[PDB]
Amino acid sequence: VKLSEDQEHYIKGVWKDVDHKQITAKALERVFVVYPWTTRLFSKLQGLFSANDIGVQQHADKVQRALGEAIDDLKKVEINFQNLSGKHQEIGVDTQNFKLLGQTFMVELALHYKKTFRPKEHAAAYKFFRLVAEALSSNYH
Amino acid sequence: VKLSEDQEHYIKGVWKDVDHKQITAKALERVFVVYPWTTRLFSKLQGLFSANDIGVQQHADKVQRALGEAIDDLKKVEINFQNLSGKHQEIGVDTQNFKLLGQTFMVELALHYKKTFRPKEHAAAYKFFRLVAEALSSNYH
Amino acid sequence: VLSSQNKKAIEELGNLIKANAEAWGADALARLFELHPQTKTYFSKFSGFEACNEQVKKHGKRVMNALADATHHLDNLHLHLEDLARKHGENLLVDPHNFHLFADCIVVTLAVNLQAFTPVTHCAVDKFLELVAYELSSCYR
Amino acid sequence: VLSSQNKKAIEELGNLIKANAEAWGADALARLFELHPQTKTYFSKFSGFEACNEQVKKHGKRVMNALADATHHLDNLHLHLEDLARKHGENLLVDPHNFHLFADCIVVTLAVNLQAFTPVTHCAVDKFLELVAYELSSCYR
Ligand code: HEM
Ligand code: HEM
Ligand code: HEM
Ligand code: HEM
Repeated sequence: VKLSEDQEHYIKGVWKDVDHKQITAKALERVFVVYPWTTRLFSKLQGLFSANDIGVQQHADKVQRALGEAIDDLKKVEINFQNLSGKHQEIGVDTQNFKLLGQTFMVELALHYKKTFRPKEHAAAYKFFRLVAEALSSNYH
Repeated sequence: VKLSEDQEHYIKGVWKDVDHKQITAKALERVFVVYPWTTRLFSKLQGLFSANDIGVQQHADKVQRALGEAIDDLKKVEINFQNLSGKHQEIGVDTQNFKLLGQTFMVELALHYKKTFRPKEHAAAYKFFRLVAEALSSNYH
Repeated sequence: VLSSQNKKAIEELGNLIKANAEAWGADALARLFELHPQTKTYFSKFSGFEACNEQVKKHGKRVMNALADATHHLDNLHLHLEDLARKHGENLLVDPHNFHLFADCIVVTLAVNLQAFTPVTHCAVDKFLELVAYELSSCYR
Repeated sequence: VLSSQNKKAIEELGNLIKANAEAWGADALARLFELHPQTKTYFSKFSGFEACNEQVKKHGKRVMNALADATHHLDNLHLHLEDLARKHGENLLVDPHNFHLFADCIVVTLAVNLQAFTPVTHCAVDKFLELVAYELSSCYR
């Protein structure tokens, strides 16, 4: 997956505009509800899957930080995520779940931007989350 | 998609062992029968989809040559296939069809090698056809 | 399966789809063409692929009207979509993989246009779109 | 749907599967683990992932026996797989995407072991595996 220069600029602008932890928490709640099987390794949540629930807020903080590291250097994401990728395999995460979160994240972006989230913007966001999913899946052996 | 050194050596060896045009023709017949929708742009075949049918033999000759060009330089496949990729979009080919042919090709390799087509070999072949599908889909805009 | 709660959610949504068939249909198609360029190959007669385009608007309305009608046949979905399933699987030959791609784009169109789109509603819609995709893929082989 | 010709092909294959349940099951699983490493995450108790491994052999036999039994309930597949569908969708939480991945590996196991595996037979088997995957994904949400 490769992002064009204008696509990189679009994603950098979005990260400057949205509340990092909160939009990620909303995306997480959405993935847990729409695709229930993604809650497999989250029994510690005790059935509390709302964006404002403490457990979801804590995981959202972890995910948003990593997303920021990806956005700070979009050209070396795979290199920078090698250890994080290996860690996910150790934890036991199914790589398909990464693609599902990308889909719920795009719905949250749509709810935030509404009409300004036109086809071009949508395509840029889709590609970014594909790059992230690919980087996170690369160190699985 | 990236092939390791031993995987590149596996694919080069296979191309030295199998009959290029014939195994490709068999893979084509299999894709046309198992996944019927792939015959969309092949009305010129007149319903004759067997490996030994003239039309299938002619297309197999085109495909095998391109596969050889990919195998001759596995590290620059995407660069070398840019024009061929653009050409496929012009023709009107759905990129998903590329993945389906990869699957039928692996079945033909299994029928040829039988027990020697172990999990490692299978994985090497799978990755190669993923690389090819990706290269062929890259210049679609 | 679709629960009694899901069905009511879907029926209410069908009413909104019917009222906004052309605009929502055009938007959903524009997203499909932008994120997945290979889908443009099935509409070679088109003079453009933007939501603004008249041909995109006309096809969008037809698709959305067919989707709205289906929301009133939730108890008998297989028999209701039989004719469309035949058309796609026997004459059009659209690769079935595209039905799922389109579903993910439609969800974003809804998120951009609906006043509210909570995870629960999203789940009901996704289940409905999944059934529709399954039924439309039933007559390919 | 499965035609009368398809059903006879599937029933005959069910007999061969039953006779070779352990060996074919172990091979199919070994292929799944090698091509798609993320699937190993569901078997964290395993001491190995080769076809040679005892745990792989035991699970392989169970899976193949369940598949062989299903070939004798082609007219009533939904009710027959209901219990397994519940187990996977409510307790195991295996991402549904994996059912299709496994199907593609099983086809290769058959190609390696069967004396003949023509495109027509391949088509019948693929349709059967597609139905099984659909039924096993029916109780996730
Ligand atoms: C695509 C965006 C994702 C990013 C950037 C990401 C990032 C992270 C980070 C930074 C950690 C902490 C690692 C550590 O402890 O050293 C983590 C942990 C984890 N992630 Fe991911 N992750 C992503 C998606 C997912 C998804 C979709 C799932 C599965 C549904 C998942 C499940 C987990 C689990 C179970 C843990 C451990 C949680 C804990 O120990 O409390 N992640 N992730
Ligand atoms: C993955 C392996 C593939 C390779 C390497 C490949 C290669 C080729 C080549 C070299 C050509 C000739 C281009 C030219 O005329 O300049 C061609 C044409 C074409 N390919 Fe592909 N192709 C592949 C797969 C497919 C698949 C799976 C389909 C669709 C089912 C497809 C459909 C076509 C069609 C319709 C033409 C034009 C045929 C004609 O003009 O007679 N190709 N391909
Ligand atoms: C929600 C899914 C879909 C629905 C409900 C749907 C519905 C329809 C309907 C109602 C028609 C016109 C039938 C007629 O008047 O005879 C049609 C035509 C068509 N559909 Fe689908 N469709 C769907 C998805 C797709 C997708 C994903 C593609 C392609 C990427 C596609 C491509 C076509 C084409 C090429 C036509 C012919 C248009 C024409 O005659 O000008 N459809 N579809
Ligand atoms: C052809 C598809 C499949 C069939 C017919 C099948 C069948 C079964 C059966 C019969 C059981 C044991 C049920 C019991 O004794 O209570 C089971 C367990 C299980 N399956 Fe599936 N399965 C399929 C695919 C998958 C896939 C693709 C995965 C994962 C990548 C998977 C993972 C599991 C796990 C983790 C268990 C539990 C094993 C244990 O209890 O030790 N299954 N499956």
